[PDB]
Amino acid sequence: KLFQASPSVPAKYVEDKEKMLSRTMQLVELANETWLVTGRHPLPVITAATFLAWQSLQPADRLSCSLARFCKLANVDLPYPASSRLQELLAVLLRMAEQLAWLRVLRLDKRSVVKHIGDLLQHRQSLVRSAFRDLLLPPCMLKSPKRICPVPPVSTVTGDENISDSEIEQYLRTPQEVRDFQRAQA
Amino acid sequence: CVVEENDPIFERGSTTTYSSFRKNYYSKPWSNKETDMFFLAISMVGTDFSMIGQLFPHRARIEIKNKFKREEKTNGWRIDKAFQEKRPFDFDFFAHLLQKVLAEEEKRKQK
Amino acid sequence: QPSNVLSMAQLRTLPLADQIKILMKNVKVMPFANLMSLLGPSIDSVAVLRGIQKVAMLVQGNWVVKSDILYPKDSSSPHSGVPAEVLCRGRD
Amino acid sequence: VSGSGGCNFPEYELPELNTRAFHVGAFGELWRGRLRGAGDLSLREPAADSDREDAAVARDLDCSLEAAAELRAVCGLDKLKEVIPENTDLVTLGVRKRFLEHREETITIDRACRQETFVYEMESHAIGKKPENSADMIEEGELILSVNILYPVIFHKHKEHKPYQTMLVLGSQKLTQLRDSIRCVSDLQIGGEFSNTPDQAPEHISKDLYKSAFFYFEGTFYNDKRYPECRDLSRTIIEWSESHDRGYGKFQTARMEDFTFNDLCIKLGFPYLYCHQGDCEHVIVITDIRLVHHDDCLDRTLYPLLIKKHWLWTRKCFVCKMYTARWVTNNDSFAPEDPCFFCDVCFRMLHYDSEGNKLGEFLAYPYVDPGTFN
Amino acid sequence: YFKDKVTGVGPPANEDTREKAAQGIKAFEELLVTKWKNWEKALLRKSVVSDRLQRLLQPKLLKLEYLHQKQSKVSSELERQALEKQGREAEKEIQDINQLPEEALLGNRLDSHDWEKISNINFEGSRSAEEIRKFWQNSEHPSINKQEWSREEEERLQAIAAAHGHLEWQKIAEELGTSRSAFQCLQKFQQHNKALKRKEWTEEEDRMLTQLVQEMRVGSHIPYRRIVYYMEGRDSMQLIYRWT
Amino acid sequence: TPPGLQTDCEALLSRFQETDSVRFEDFTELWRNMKFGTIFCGRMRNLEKNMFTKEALALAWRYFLPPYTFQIRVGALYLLYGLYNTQLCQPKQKIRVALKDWDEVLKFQQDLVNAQHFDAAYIFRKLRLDRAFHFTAMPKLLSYRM
Repeated sequence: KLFQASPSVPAKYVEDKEKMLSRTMQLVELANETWLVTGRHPLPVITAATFLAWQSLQPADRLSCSLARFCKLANVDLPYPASSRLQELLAVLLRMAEQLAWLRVLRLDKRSVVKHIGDLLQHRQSLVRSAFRDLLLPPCMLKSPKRICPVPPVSTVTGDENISDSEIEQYLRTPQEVRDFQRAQA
Repeated sequence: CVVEENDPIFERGSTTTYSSFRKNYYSKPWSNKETDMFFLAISMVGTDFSMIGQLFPHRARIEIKNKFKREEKTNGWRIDKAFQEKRPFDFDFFAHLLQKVLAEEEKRKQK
Repeated sequence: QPSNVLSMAQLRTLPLADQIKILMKNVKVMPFANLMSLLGPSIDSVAVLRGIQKVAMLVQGNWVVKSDILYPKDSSSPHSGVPAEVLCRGRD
Repeated sequence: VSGSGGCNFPEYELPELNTRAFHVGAFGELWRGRLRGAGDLSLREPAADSDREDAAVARDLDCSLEAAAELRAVCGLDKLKEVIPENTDLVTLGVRKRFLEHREETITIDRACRQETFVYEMESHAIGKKPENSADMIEEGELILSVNILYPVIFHKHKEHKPYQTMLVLGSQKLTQLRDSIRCVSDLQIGGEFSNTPDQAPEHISKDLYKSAFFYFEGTFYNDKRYPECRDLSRTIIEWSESHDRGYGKFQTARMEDFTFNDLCIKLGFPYLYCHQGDCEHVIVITDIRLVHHDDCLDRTLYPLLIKKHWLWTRKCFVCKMYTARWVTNNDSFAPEDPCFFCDVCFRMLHYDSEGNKLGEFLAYPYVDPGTFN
Repeated sequence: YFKDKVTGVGPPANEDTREKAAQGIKAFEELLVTKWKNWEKALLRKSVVSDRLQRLLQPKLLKLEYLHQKQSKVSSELERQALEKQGREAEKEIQDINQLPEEALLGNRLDSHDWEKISNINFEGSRSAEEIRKFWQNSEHPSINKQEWSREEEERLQAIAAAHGHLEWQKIAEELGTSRSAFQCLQKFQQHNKALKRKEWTEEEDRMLTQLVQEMRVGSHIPYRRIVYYMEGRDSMQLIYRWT
Repeated sequence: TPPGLQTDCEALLSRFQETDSVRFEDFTELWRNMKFGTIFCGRMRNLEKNMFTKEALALAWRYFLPPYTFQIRVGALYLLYGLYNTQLCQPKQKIRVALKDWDEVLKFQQDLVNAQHFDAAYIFRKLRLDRAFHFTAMPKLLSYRM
């Protein structure tokens, strides 16, 4: 409902539908080319993209807000992982902002990177190429795994016919244990 | 006809709904002494999930099953160590230990 | 319980600043003598003057409505489609 | 519709913070019926006096004809000791010694109350003020209402809105008097542009160009229609209240030339609002209300007194720093910032030659300093 | 809850507010001028250098992208080598622009810069476009001599002001050769000037002083600032003697 | 509220409780020992002393609340009477009485006049003759800014 200046939303949050749609399309294309649509649900990524677009359309009066505030104002149930997805996208923006000279001199952060999102969308191809020349994976595996797929020891032996028989004596129940089991659930 | 029994609630305004597709089953967490008493109950009774669930009023059967599977996957050495040692079935002292664990968790909730 | 939709009955139930405004918008050429009769003797001449000086100009002794009053800043020419600024400049 | 819901015995809605709404006009009758209070004339006399005191007290309250209570008098007047607070063990003596020591440390003299004389002289203006004539004397039991307004924003931005003025008005007076008595620098502002001709004299201030003003008293909008040029400002506020179900009930509209302060059923201490000149807003706090006394001003028409005009810092000229500025510039060519200030002698030499020809492109507006009313 | 009684999530607006804001009756909502901060200076510097660098890099980046597209579309080997050489030249240009020191890329005081972009993006709408424009033109700029006077330029300053007639101080400051703004030197000029003070008191001004006192004096404290506002020439320091 | 006065009032309440009866003679005897009328003159008289005595009268009449015992009521009444009668400064600061407070005083004076305490009623008679009351809807003023 951000496109109409209904009394339930202040006039400062109103925006044009075409510009917001184009910005969100560019952001979701950036997410697609940066491995953010594979595996994860699309809707949280779409919400993060449209939130970043709405913030970049007016960071003067919209950077102070949050994703929960935006979802409450838009009367739309926010996805739970979306914020996390948002963070990842923000990280991507940082990995782009370090390539541009003026942005890498500005020394932006996770909050001040949205205001230049349009610039990041202007030359996104070279930015993502430089970022990938230095891929995207879940953070669980990006902890520098030194042991990848450890090889188990070859223990396919089975003895001659029987390795031992005390295992059966250990697995069977004693008469006292049987009586205790019968008394427990009598 | 009821008189002022229900309050109006706004829900599902028929817009694009997020596809949750997740049922996060609520599982009560495991404490240190709770893990120790679960291990001693396993060592005393074996791998009988029903008997363990009966003597665990604060837990569930599926929770005990998930914990046993996680233990067999992660600390198989401690699992075998507990299975090697045996201890006779205790009932009165077991209830006393249950009351002690109740008092301990009550003190923990008071903190 | 055209811009001249409001009738005299609805005209008299309005402040003078809007009454003279819509009068200059509907006629665009109005003497002060007949404007005194249209507004009514109960209204002093000084208020009518201070109001008409904001929405009209004096030309050869007659009051002509200002260009920006007839042509709002967001409207355009119904005949050519040019912006209202050029129309106001031409009328001035 | 008559007076809204309210009892003349004000119960606290929040303990020591506010009270429920009540008909303040009924106080002048309730507290005058439950208590005589007659004698608001300062008729105190400058033997026969003892005989009158006996004939009064021994018939009203006392039963014995013996003048035994006069000991009180000889203990009150005669036993009064040009004194120094010392040689006694009291805690008030201790705090007085502490104040005197803090004075002797840094305080040099007593002439440092440049902000305390306000509540002194503006109150002395209310004492000893004899009426103009016999027909203008205020009647006994008159209701007097205090108010505190918070107009400006030039004070602390990173702090609460403490420093502004306080006014006092009478109950029997009409609301139009309180309306015209409220002084606001926004009425002194002048529209138009002055860079084209600075010598052009102010033709009409915003006070006469726009006279619309209304009040807010528990959803009761009192409009003014004394002049035919003013407008009804409550025409929109009602619509935005009835366009959607916002929980606000229907608001009753009325006139100002026929309503008195008696019918104002409002709360004391509640932050009400007064609006005039389109959007000029004033936070209003009705702090205290009281019956008339023999020490208050006896002139009824001369009692819209501003009992406390808070000090205000006049904006100095940014060039010389020795004069008060009167013109605010915009789109200046040589000023360091856009909102610079200039006085007459400086605004003349800034962009005007000997003959007064406009030099360069710039905008200027007449800056009426708030110190005019302060 | 301080601004208005109706200050909900979305505040409404009346019709007369348009008439108030249309005739230029700005009274107090525009006098909220504040000082500057070091972090604000750093933000302004970063914003202006980033704007200049973006203006210098956008054509080069667009040309590099066009060359990439053309070499991806073209098939001839000689044309591919020509496009590769042109792209190498463009890359060297981008490199020498990126490795340019931060003194030549600052432009001048009146250099062409987008102030609205700096205000709404960098400053986050905390400062107006004109408020940062005028602050970067004269207040924050390396071409502004921050050194104080040596009590040797006021004489020539007042000489040129008397020879020209105190009409335009800009030309006076430019002919004086101080490398400073006119307003920065005019303050010290009028601080050293002697015409700001007054002289022996007359009798007719005593009437005005007594009228102003009997009209707006309060207790033992006299508001001498009101006397300074009404009576021209009298400062605040030695005027108190008029009632001492 | 003045901090030192909150302790001075509790200090003088000890000698007020020390009184054996409600006859006005005990206050006359205490005046020779506990001369509370020392700071009324001081070394300076200005808005400082004005606010001082205003807060003094306010916080002294505050102890006239119903929960207080009868002897404390008599002590507070006589203290306010003496403080008002010892106001030799230029302004005449009258004690501020709330509308709710004007209900207990009625039955208080009724009990005083029915108990044949002539001095207790004559004190209120003199207070009314001096017109020492500020009839307000609330005993103190407060805002929501803090």
